[PDB]
Amino acid sequence: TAQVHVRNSHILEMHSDVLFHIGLTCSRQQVANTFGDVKFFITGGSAERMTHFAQSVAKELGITTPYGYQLAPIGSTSRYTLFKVGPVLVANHGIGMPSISILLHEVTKLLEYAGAHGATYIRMGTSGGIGVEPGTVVITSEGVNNKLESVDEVAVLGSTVRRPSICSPEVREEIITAAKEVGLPYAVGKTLSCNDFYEGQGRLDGAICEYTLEDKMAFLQKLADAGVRNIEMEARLMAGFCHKLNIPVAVVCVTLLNRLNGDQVLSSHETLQDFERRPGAVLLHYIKSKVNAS
Amino acid sequence: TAQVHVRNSHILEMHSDVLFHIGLTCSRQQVANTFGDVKFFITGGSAERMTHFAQSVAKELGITTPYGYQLAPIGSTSRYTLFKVGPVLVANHGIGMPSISILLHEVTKLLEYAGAHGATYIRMGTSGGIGVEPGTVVITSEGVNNKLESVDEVAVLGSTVRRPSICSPEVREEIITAAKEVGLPYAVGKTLSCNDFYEGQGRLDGAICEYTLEDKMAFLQKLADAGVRNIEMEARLMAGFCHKLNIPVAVVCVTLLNRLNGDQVLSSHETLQDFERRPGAVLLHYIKSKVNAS
Repeated sequence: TAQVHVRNSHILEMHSDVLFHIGLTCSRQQVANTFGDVKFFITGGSAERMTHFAQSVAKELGITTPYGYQLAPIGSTSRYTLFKVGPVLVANHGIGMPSISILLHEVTKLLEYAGAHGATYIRMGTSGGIGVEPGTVVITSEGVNNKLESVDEVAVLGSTVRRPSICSPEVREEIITAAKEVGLPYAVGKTLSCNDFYEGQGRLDGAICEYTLEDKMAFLQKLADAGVRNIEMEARLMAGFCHKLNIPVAVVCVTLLNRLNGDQVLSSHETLQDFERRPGAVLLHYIKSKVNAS
Repeated sequence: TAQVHVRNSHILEMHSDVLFHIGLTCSRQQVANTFGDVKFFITGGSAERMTHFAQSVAKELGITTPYGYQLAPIGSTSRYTLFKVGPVLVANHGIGMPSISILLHEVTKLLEYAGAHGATYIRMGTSGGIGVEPGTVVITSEGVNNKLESVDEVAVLGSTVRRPSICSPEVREEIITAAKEVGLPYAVGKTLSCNDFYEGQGRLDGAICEYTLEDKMAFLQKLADAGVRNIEMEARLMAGFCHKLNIPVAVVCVTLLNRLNGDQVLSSHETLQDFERRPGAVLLHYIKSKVNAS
């Protein structure tokens, strides 16, 4: 219906394409037949997760088998580890915007060559919540920055303020997929996707602190009153790009606290451990349910 | 003589400070007795390049042993990975400025509590090389943004313009050691730190492209005329994170490319590896050339 468009012409005018960071080249693996069937991309923080989820989303549809399976397919940078289970492309992506833009840049063409039409790209990860007790899966509406507006900025030799819608109907299908289970609170809200974990995020335990709590309260509570329900680092970008690759994006991010009470956490180890496994638990069944019905 | 200064008041009024990305904490591992030695931090992107260096500095000073040493010292995230050999603290950072600031902020907490005075901090990586034959190890002067301005901008809930100079004493001592290793090009200059690998850099093979060749080399040629000799995406935050909290900064990068004449490279696979090892060979050289000199 619609296929992975890349607004790049000069790819046409190239004998051969190499994707440095994953370890992939063209005129070696055949993109059409290798990668053309994958209807869901899905990325996460650390190949300590997306490896697991590439085993779980293999468990749900039944691509599961007793042998040593789903061996990591991408390399070059040990930063990017990949798998391929069925139509699913489970791909970790490091920390923060620039890490996640490469993966998303070289996954776009990685599909375009494959010719992918139907591929949903969803970010699983973690975050901190504003106004949202621990364990709630704040799906993303837009990608705000530091001025509570739905725009990430992309210097290109110069400017480029790119929008960051998350993909309504898709979000509706994730929402309809954690309301089709009921075991965890699954609400929606805008995200402050930030570039500095310590100062950007309000926090009071970095190494360059020129504000207090009375003034981190203001911001956070201005994040809340402005639309923002969830704090992380990769997602504005991750909605600028996919909205301008004709690729439906979404972010699925357990909040690991409500920073209206603090800056470090309270529940013991076992509590964080289910929370942490809920974005995939809802992303993997959300997925099986698009593989059942397709 | 010169300790590691943390610019945070609330760090004193704190019971136990955890480091969420190193899994470290300060109420298990005695920082002083463990981490008081270190007088250099060395970093890069992948784990298989920093492990190669950490098992490399240990045979270059004469503390190596034949059993399974150099075992990873920080988990929680698999993204980051570090080993401590002698007075060296090697740690991978991954990609972007966002990742590298997370390693830097808790490290400089970890090194402050340790009472470490002397801890130079060094980066070692890859970069496209404006106006430099493939392989010249550009040693960074200043880390400028998209308008050639030696300032890095920080989000601080809406706030601070930090600078980005590399420590001039260690720069000399890292150019003063590879004409002590005279078998590899060793130039100095400025560098641009771009939050996005295609359009920030300005490359004709991504997905979201608005500019031609003619408009590509207009930008690189005017960055050359400024002092930019190479392009990677971690250094402006690395340069400024160091200057602030007092750290002596250096960025020692090989170039793979000359972007005035391409966006993809030309020489063999065996030609890049030896180029890919020109950061460490200078670094461990300049490390030992102090380790002996103390």
